[PDB]
Amino acid sequence: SVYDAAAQLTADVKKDLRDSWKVIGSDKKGNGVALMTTLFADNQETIGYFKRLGNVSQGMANDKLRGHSITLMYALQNFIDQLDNPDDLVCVVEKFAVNHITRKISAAEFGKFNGPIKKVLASKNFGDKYANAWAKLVAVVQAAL
Amino acid sequence: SVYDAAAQLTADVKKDLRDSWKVIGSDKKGNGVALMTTLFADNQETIGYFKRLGNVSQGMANDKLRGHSITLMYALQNFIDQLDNPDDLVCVVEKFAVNHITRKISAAEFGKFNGPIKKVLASKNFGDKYANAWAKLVAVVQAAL
Ligand code: HEM
Ligand code: HEM
Repeated sequence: SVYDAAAQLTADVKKDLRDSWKVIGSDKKGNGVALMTTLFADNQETIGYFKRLGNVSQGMANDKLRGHSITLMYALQNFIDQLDNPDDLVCVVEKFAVNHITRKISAAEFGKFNGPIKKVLASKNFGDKYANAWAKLVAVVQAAL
Repeated sequence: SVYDAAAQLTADVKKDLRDSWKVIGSDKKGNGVALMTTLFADNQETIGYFKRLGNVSQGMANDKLRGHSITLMYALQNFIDQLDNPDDLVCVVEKFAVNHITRKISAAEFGKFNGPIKKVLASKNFGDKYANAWAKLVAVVQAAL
């Protein structure tokens, strides 16, 4: 149930999500690229999925990777904005899952994003409290896969 | 060239885009669905493209349509935010284009979106000048199709 998953987004969790996003979402180009490069560095087994992006080791200088990273940050923007209404959050999460599902991506695959998110957050001085909050959001996407 | 197209986005055009977006982009759910509904109302032949969404006449009540409409607005948000750096605008546009090219959406068909945009702008008191500004942004995407 994706609804039961969304219900775990309590007042405090939502507050921490916003407070952290106020900072990481301000530099979508930079932090988006950071998230992606960290993903490829900690989980080399995932690179195969982004073959179209060329050499992802170039990072910021890779136009395709940059385009992807910025856009990815807008999916996160989308979720944060829907936190006030669980009904809308679920429909966007599910809309979002469709493309990943067709790519044969599984829930176990998505769980690998918690590491990168946690590391980026820490580089911006956001501790475990925030990493946990973001894991709850990711869990919502997982329940939809 | 997508770059050449981006040149049409002069200072005055960019200003008209931001100003109007501050309004239409502030109610993504409501304005997103209005855009889609208008498209289906004026271009019935496009309904077949969205079979996944189901019965699109259900409007706001169609969760699938709502999720898509809200997400559609974040792509536009992405474009607006990259206006001052064509290098970034270009890579997000090309990235965005990928999925629409696979669906066989031609440049001419993409242009069918100028009608809905013009009408939603009008409904919020933004005239011809703003519509023409938005048609230029659309032209940038058409340059990638
Ligand atoms: C919070 C986690 C994630 C977010 C917010 C996210 C976001 C996005 C967005 C917005 C797109 C572009 C639209 C689309 O085609 O769907 C996308 C594309 C893609 N995603 Fe994800 N994604 C996430 C996790 C993953 C994971 C875990 C994988 C891999 C196992 C994955 C694989 C892909 C691939 C291969 C593409 C297409 C890349 C391209 O060809 O340009 N995503 N993702
Ligand atoms: C300003 C114009 C448009 C924008 C910004 C836009 C935006 C989007 C976005 C963001 C998605 C979902 C995310 C993704 O695919 O990665 C999407 C999906 C799609 N778009 Fe567009 N689009 C536009 C015009 C059109 C037009 C003119 C057509 C065809 C008449 C079209 C056909 C589709 C189709 C078939 C899908 C898949 C829908 C689904 O099954 O969920 N789009 N579009």
